[PDB]
Amino acid sequence: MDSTSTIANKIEEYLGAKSDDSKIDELLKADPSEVEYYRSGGDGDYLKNNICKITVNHSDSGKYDPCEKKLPPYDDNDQWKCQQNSSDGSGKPENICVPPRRERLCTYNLENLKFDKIRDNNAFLADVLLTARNEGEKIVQNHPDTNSSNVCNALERSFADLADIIRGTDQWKGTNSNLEKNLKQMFAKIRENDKVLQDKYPKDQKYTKLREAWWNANRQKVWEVITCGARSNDLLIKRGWRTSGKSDRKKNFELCRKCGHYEKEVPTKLDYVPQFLRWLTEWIEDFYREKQNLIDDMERHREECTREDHKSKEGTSYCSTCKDKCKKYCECVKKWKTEWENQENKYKDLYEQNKNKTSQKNTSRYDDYVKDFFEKLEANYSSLENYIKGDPYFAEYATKLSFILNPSDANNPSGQDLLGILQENCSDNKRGSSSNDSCDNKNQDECQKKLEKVFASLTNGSKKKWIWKKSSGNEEGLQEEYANTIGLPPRTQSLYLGNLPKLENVCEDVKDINFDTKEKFLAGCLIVSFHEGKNLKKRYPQNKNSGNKENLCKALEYSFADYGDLIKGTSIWDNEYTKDLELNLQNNFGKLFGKYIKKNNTTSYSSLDELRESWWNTKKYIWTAMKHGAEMNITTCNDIPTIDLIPQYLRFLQEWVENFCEQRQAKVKDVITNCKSCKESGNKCKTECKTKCKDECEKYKKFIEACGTAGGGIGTAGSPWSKRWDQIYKRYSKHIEDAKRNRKAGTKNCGTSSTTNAAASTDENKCVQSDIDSFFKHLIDIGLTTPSSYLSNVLDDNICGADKAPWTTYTTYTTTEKCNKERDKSKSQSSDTLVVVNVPSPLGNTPYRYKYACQCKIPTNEETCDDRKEYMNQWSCGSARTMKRGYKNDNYELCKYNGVDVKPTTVRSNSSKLDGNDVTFFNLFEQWNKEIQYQIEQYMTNANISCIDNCKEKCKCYKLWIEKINDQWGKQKDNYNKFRSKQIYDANKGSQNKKVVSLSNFLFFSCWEEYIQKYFNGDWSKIKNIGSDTFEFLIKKCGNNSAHGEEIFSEKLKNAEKKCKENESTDTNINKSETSCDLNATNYIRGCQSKTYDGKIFPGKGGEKQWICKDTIIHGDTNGACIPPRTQNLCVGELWDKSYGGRSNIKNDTKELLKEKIKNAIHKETELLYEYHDTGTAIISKNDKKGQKGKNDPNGLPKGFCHAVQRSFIDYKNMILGTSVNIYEHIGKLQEDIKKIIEKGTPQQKDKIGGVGSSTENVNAWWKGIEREMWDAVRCAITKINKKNNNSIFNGDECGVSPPTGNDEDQSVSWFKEWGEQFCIERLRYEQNIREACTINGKNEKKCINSKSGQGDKIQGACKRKCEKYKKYISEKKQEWDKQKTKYENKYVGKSASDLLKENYPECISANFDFIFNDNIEYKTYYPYGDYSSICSCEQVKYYKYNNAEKKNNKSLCYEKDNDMTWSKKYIKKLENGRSLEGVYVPPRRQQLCLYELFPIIIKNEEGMEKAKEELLETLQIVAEREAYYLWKQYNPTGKGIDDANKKACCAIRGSFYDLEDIIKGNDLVHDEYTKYIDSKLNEIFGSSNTNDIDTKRARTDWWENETITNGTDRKTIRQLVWDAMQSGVRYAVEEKNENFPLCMGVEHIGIAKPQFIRWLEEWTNEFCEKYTKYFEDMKSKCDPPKRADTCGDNSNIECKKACANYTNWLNPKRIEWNGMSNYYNKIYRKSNKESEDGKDYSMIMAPTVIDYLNKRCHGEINGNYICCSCKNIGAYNTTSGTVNKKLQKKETECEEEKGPLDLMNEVLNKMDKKYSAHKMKCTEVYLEHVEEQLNEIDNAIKDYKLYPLDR
Repeated sequence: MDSTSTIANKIEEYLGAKSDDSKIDELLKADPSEVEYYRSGGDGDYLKNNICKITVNHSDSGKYDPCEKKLPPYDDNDQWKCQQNSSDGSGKPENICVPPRRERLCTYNLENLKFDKIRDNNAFLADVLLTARNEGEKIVQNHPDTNSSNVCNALERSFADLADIIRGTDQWKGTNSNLEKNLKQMFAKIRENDKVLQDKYPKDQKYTKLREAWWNANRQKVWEVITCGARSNDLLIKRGWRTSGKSDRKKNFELCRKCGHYEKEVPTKLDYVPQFLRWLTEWIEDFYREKQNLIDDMERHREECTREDHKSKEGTSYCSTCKDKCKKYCECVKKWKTEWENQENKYKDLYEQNKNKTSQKNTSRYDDYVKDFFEKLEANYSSLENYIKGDPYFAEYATKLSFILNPSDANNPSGQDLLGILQENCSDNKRGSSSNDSCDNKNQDECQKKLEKVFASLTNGSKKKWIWKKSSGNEEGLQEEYANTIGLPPRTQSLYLGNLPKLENVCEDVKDINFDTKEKFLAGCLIVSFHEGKNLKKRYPQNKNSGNKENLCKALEYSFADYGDLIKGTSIWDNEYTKDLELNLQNNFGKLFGKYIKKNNTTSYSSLDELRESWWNTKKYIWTAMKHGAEMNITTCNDIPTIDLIPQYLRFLQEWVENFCEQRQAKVKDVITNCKSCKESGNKCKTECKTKCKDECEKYKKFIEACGTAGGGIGTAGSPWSKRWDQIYKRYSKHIEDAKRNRKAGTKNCGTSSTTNAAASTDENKCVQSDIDSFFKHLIDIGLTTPSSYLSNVLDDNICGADKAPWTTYTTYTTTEKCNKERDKSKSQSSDTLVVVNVPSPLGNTPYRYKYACQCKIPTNEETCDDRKEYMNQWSCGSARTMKRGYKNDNYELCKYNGVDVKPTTVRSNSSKLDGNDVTFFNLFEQWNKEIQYQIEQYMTNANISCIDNCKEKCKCYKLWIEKINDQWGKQKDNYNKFRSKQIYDANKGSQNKKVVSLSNFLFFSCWEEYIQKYFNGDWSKIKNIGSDTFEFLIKKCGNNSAHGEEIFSEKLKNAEKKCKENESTDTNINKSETSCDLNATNYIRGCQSKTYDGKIFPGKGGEKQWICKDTIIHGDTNGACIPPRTQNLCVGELWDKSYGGRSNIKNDTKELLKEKIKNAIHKETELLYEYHDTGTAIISKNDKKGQKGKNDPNGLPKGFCHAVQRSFIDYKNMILGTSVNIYEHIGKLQEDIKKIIEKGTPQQKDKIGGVGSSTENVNAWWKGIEREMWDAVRCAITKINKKNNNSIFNGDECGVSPPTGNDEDQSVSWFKEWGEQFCIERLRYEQNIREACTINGKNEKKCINSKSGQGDKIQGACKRKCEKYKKYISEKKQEWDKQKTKYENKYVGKSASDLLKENYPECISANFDFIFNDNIEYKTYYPYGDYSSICSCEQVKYYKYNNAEKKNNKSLCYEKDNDMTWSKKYIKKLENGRSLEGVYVPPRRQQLCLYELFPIIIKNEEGMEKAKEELLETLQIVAEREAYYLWKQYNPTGKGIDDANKKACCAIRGSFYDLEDIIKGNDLVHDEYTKYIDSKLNEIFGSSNTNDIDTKRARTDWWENETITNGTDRKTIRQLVWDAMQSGVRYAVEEKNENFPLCMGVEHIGIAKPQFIRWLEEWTNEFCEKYTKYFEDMKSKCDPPKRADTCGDNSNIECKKACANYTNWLNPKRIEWNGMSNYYNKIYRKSNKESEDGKDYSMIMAPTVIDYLNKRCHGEINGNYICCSCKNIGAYNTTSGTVNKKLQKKETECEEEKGPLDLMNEVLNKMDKKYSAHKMKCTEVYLEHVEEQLNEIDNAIKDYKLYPLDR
């Protein structure tokens, strides 16, 4: 044993392992993890995520694969002249017989491997990976053999060839020789530069000895790369003996006889032998195997005798015809056999030179490694291990040699084809099943025959725990891809066939091979099926069933499907018998049915797997045998179950969930029976338990939370239900992701944003491909994206338990970790280790609704609100969300926020200033002020809308937190009272700071600062305090001057009303007396006989009035809105008159006279409006262009009198009161005559009291309550007018009992609304005219509006007459509208003109005011006719490529992207099925996204479908190009950083691309003025609206994704076209800047789009991190004390003020935004389409908390692709992992891990982290000084705004 050598077979693994001698191989192994492989489109992260999916995109695309030899395919085959010749030197026609041994490798097209920049191991191994992947694909996919036990040997041969190429030992080398010397020299020169990292001290550099170490170091990587493409049925290592072998060794892992693909270690140790000798197997073994196959396979028996009938052809005639007509002309083809059997023996005939050591006629290259065979094989003993004798397979072809004699006998005797198609419908659910399913195949060739119903025959001859364990490494388990994922059922591991190592052991009576024919094989399979049925009959009945068969039928179905998967080879689980039964099955199915395997290159069978799948699809006989086997039979309960087509993982999931549900029902029945209070769970709180019902709840909790042994039921393995469910969810989401990223599937209808696919393969209409990926793809688009939804769909109903606990919902609780093992000792590891929050679907520790019904007592009204989560909890210790800690004393009541611990440490403080706890109180209080103001504003408007639809949740979850927030405001004001009391010392010292300024004053500052921050771009712009005329609203919102901020909360809490109430209500009273109005003879009114302001009534036209805009001489400056023509022609009655200048007819009378005058005036004007709208003479009344007869409103009576009478009432009201802009007849005299002449001395008496003083402020406040006396008259008139025209049969009503609405207080807004409605109606009429003009002059001859060139197809009068009037109308209306929108926005603030107009009138939905009245000269140039330019300007919009006379500058353009916009929650979609309140925020980049080009085409293509798609595609491409160009212009030149700017710009462009894709697919979360109409019209176009909404969305998604456009350049989908357009825009920007094209954005493949909310969240996180870093660095550079003192330093205490103010102002709204984002995430994560709040799925989100998800995403460094966010030292301190290691004290490190200090996200927003705690005091005091100064400024500003009473 002392003569051990180093040959590395089985014993040199631990003794001879000298590879890892020094720390060099660890860095020598190649890890291709560098981002952006060249500029062709490679990426490191894609390769790291999966090594098996490497493509040619890692270098120049489409032009790399070995052996660039240009042999053209379809003219010749096997024609080469390369090697040598002697007589025909011109070429090499035929001088050597090259075998097809290596010529069949992936060696055909485009080995253009010459490019440079390959410098390191990352770039070095890329070509090796490409070669390995390509050779594996070529050797596996199209393999002419019958898929026998030779694919492993073929892959081994390919790997040996690759190893020889790398080592250079290969002898037959072609064009790769130039690289081989290049690798030996260039890659030597580029790898020897790092002399520090390598120990090449011996001369010279040890090139070979270092490259061999490099290859040994990366031995594994190339192994899994080359084996990536192989199928799981490889079954490597030829030794197939059952659980043993001729070379018995120790137990290491499950190498028997599989698990090499996932082994992560080399299985083939035969490559470590000296490779010089290793190369003999290439010559001999391949010929041996091929000849052994040739001699035996084509034996076609003697069935071609042509006895029954004469046959012209026999299929194979080898001896019957040819050898009878002649002797050997057709059979004597074996001549290559003294190199095989007559050319064989040129291998081992070198024994002539005996005893042969030193070779003198060879080369000297250190041949000591090959000197072994000098004596080892010639004249030495051959007594060694079994690797030479016994282990190799040398006699397996019926060998009967008698080379040895053994007289002793002490051993006992041993003891062309059809291919049908089917569309059987799977029903994997019990609900309505709104969709269907399908399958394929069926053979009708591989079967029994006929004459079914064969029965009888008999007498042919305890793992009961779920193996949820790692992969089968020793005896049992699952597959490597399925390890610890789903768990193996006991029935599945105890099924009969899985226990049989070979199929030939089916029958005990016969003990030899019996499967030689198809029927013979099927007979054994049927025997196995019958045995399984009998075994299940023995097992299940009759203990778990009450005489029925549902359990028995379920077990038979599951076992039937498991047999199907096992015989198909798609089994996901393994035992000791499996992987040998599979090998025997494959050997049988290769020996039998081998002829049908012909379709290797294109009915026949493509491969062996499809053949086996087809055989199994011939399953009715097997199912009938299984069914008849046990007791099911016939005449007791009588089709084929569809359970088998469902994937085995899903079947295992359903079985495990059914087991868990049965156990849960057993454990919850007692809980339901007992936990009732007296007879129901909710009743009496006292003695809720009858005696001790808590024991049942304790049992349930123990069952749920056990570790599999402390009370838990059968199932799992030492792990909780929660852990097992999490593993299941992870595996299921991985399957969903793989299906979505798959390329091949059947016919489906994609309708999800997170989907991409090019081709869908199927042969039948509306059929899925029946594969696992296709089945998961079909699972997608009907929901079912999560296990919760899938199980909710497939489960029966009440099997989950007596309590209805649907799997869709999620219930959260808190629990202690398993008590068997304590993490890192006990009593000091952490607090959360004992308390961890869990959130599964109804796996909670309580039976769903009995969270509070259990453990006695009933849920209080306070905690029911928390359960409903309608009003979330934010603060803890005395709050807007319940609970309080006190105490009523001096110090100190603080409103602590949830989840963050308040730190009262006063060590941060200094002397003579505020205390640390007071500063923390101030910060907490200002945050509380902001958040509570926001929440009151949000929740004050909801009211839940009733009815429809205690009285809802306004008694609970409302009117409770109102009182409790009143209490919280009282607490906060009491605490601030103590805070302000600190002026006993500092008030005189710092007069006048008040130490500090009072609470009401601070609230005033807070609201003013809130206004300034939004409307003046930051609080730092408070110097620009000129608010123009927005003060009135602002002083209304903030109170007149200071010392009234307390009143702000007083009002904001006293207005918590207007609902509940309710009460009953008081409705309904009666109308107001009295009708009368029968005196139609109202005399004549000199004012107006007819309001002919919109022309005259037919007959006769003319006299149209015009909108009196501002700057009119009669109204002075007129800063208000325009005067309506109806108001201009208003029927004043007998009050005002003309012909005498200003005449007041009613001058000496009282108001008693004018009620009759106003009454008959409104009567006549209303009766005219009833006639002014029947004839359509009013602009508001007239709709479309036919008139009011052909086109009429639906509401029973002409549209435009209810609004007209409302406007008349409003303008009469302001006529009495005094309008903002007096109209025409100087209304005021009425406003100073019955308090002067007709407003004169009424009702206040003229008798003065006191005297001159206190006499001029008691008279001017009376006329506000006298205006109500006219609405009754209006009601009487409007009811009376409709009731004379009884000529047609109808009653007098506008649209039924519907009355005119109220809220008639607003007047200028009413005028604006009237103007907007009239403008929209006129625009619709003009649009109809333009469409008519575009349809006319265009006939069947395809004429185009009579256009000639000219300068293209321009209009010259056909539709120009119709469109120029529209153009001038838009011009004048823009003139009127830019002067009204500004006034309305300044008056109301926060309400845009469009968001006011659109909802009040349906006709405004088609108008985008921003685009129509865009203020841009480029807009005027490119859109001469406004939004209808595309209809009129018919130039056939056409997106031009990057080159060949591009037209971008001459094309339509927009403005540059804004850089400092704020996140806004406006324009969020209003989801149907209300109370779906989204808390999301639109990114600035998305809300500034330019899509203005779409809108004209969107308007144009309303009619004329099948033409919209081309125009839409073109405009989308040009928009994407311009968007990429402007985003690059916004990002890249702002700092010329080569990497940061480029990567940030590319990430932003990818985000914009994904947002555009979501807009197209309809998954966008924003409905602004643009995208709302874009989505509406896209829905109208796609599907033509004749389908449903889901169908429309699916059509849109399919159109975006599939290859829809037919182009002459390959088959590029619309998504690819848009990405290419964005790339072209980036190229334009780069060329303009004269830079280099970015390394990223060169990717042709764009990844799967994450959900829009998640992308927005990641963008928000990245922006927040960058802004936080910038602002904190500014603060640390400025607010930190100077190095040369402060008083005498370079600072003036001003730049620190600026930095602190900027930081606080930026951080204040970010907390609210993050709170909203987290609130939405906590309700959206881990949800599918059917359960998420929105329709889109979120199954890819696997993270309990948003912070954890961000840590999983933001931990790394941004690269430009996929990774779009990063965090550096945010929050905590400038140090990342790692500082302290837990290994040195107690294993292991359990964080785990922090992954960047992003967990401080919640704490930093409360200004509580250490980084801000360093500068909190100075920032706070500076903020307070700023507060005082700006109150001074604002008060002075208001006093100056008073202005008027000073001088003239």
